[PDB]
Amino acid sequence: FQSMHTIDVIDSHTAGEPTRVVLAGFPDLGDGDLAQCRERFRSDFDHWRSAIACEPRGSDTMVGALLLPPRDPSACTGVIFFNNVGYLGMCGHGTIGVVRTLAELGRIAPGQHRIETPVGTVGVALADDGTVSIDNVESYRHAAGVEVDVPGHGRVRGDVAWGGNWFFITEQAPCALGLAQQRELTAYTEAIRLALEAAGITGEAGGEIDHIEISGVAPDGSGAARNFVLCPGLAYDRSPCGTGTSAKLACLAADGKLAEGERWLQQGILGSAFEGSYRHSGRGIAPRISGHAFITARSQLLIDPADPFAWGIVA
Amino acid sequence: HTIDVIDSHTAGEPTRVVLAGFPDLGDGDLAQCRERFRSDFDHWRSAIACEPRGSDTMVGALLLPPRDPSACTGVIFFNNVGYLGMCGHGTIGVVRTLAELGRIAPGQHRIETPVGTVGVALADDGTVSIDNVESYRHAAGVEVDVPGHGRVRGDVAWGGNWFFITEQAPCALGLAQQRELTAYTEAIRLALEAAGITGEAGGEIDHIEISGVAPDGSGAARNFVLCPGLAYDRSPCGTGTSAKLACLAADGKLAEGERWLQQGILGSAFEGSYRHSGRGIAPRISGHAFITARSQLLIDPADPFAWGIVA
Ligand SMILES: [Cl-]
Repeated sequence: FQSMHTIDVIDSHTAGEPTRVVLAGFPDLGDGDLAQCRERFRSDFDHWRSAIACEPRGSDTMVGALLLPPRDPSACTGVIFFNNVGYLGMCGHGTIGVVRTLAELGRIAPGQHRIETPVGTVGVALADDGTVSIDNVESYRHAAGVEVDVPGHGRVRGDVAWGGNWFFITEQAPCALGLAQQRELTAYTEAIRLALEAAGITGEAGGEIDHIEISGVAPDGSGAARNFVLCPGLAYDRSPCGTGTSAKLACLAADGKLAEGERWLQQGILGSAFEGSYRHSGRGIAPRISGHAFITARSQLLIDPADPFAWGIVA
Repeated sequence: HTIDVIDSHTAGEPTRVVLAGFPDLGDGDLAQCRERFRSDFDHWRSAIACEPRGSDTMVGALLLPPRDPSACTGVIFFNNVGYLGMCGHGTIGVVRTLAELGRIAPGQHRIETPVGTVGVALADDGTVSIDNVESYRHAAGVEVDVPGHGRVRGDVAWGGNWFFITEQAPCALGLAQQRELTAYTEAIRLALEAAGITGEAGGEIDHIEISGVAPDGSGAARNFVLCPGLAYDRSPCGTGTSAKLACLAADGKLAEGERWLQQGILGSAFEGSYRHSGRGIAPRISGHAFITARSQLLIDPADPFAWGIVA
């Protein structure tokens, strides 16, 4: 491989959900702020996003994390997150991945740090055992006990809540919450999403409810909390979902079922788990989400100019 | 644990070739080695081919010394559910990987699998040709009622896997239509099962092929293939293209030696041809692979998914 563009990346996952941290070989995006860099990326280097995050090198679940020098001097790195369709702002699981990646590279040590994104700087903490805690945006419940009739299923009740995204959170599912049921769970949650849209059920100020969360239990009779989360691309979250867990904490807090400072353990569909807690803040809560990430590969992505899909498979 | 791998794709369908770091499987025949991999080292299959490192589309290709001294390598192919025998797109990937590593040069070569040695040829321009197993049509004009689409007619054919092959498509054959095409072909599969329609000896028909045309008005042949785990093949599908050649042959639509150009859902293409063989045909399939990454897989003992995510 001498004929090929090389991109150095470290892959990890955060409770099952993958992050690809880009270390070297990426074109320079200029000396503007991170949002200016994100727009330069979008306008002039979009083929690089697809090369890294779309098939065949990436997938529908992959988030890329491009490291850049921080412009906020209180931050240990800047980052731009992206995926197989476009560019993100903040990304919880990806931030946990970035933190653990930097730690494994020897670039940061345990303690408090900050991560700068195009839409602001996120506070994080790295524990001696590698646990990463992140501060989620303020979360709250917009409506409780909303009912929608779901074709092929029946009446479904849930809460509408903001965790940094809009969620409909229901306790009802037509099967066990396990990986073996993902296709059925995906179809069911997609039907809920469509039914909500058709019924005109939205978040505040007409916000589209584009995340669906089933808040149930692990199917081992333990009664442990487990969720399933359908993300906007019709892909399920392999992790317990930071924003979705934060939205759940907001509902627990509003119902008086979880106290300030009290720990909440949330499994996701794979049985991996996040820890959540909150402090009361305004009309809602300030959530703190803790999770683990593990490095899965160190790679040189190789881009062969003769490859018809050199820059990724794109419809 | 560190595992050295080279990732490639063949017409869009990925292969992960394992070069170093994999446990020794012992000195028996390759089929014994595969059985030892299955019984004693199955966590390594999932670590390499399941999420988070792998995917529903990923085939792993473990290189090991051949027992056939005329072969340039032995290989065991596997995926996120189990073990394979032969693998067309994977073999194209292995050949191009060996070539890019400088271990073989253009010309004829042989690749030993647990179920036989496969003859291959690497052209100067990088095209790899492989011999597919004998292929034949089992049943012509099989038909199922598919909710929402009425009656769907097709052939049941063997290309190394069982295929139902229909010319009936519900929409254009493009990547933008993959969800719709997946739903349609899944419904076909379920209807065949419900009806008790099988291949020879009750063989489950677990691959569904739409044989149609490109949506760009070119008239070019293009397919969509649903694989057993309900993922579509990103490539034109070697065994599925071979099964198509067998039907063309049986209907006298393709002559021995005549080239057949087959696009898959992404518009990438394989070339097929055949010569007659017993009740069927001996197909030859050609395509291209490109290297996409060189990687060290890293397995952290503390990682709950160290050895992959498994149902
Ligand atoms: Cl409002």
